[PDB]
Amino acid sequence: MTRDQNGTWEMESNENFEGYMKALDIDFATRKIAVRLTQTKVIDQDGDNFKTKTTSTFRNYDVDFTVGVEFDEYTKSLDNRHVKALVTWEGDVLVCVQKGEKENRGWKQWIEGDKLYLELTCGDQVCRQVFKKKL
Ligand SMILES: CCCCC/C=C\C/C=C\CCCCCCCC(=O)OC(CO)CO
Repeated sequence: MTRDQNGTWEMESNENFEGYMKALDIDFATRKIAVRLTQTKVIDQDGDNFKTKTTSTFRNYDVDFTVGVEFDEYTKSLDNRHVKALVTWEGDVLVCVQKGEKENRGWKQWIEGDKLYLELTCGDQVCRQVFKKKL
């Protein structure tokens, strides 16, 4: 019973964000700034309805979805691609498949203890992020 991801979450680790960005074809100059940043994630969740904001000093990215309902996602100001996205529950893990021109693109997000874990995948690259809840 850990599906409730509501809150504001502050990044404490970001493993292989470089490789994930390179797999998305983010240019070197953009990666050079992006890899340095602490990200914050704000999740406003009402059951299966999610409104999410991921923020930093350099880029912000909002994505809203209902679990089980495919949607068009445009990764504006990130890699600027259009995908068909579907978020599902696997147990209490939120699983997103982003179908489009990059193979094996998606993410998984879940709560463990007082941490929010986010694993971002593109191709053969996995980025593992951990966030600590803000009080
Ligand atoms: C927004 C801050 C970025 C800081 C770096 C800036 C520029 C580097 C460009 C591209 C990298 C791709 C990043 C992908 C991040 C997706 C975040 C996402 O979709 O999370 C899901 C799960 O939480 C949303 O519900």
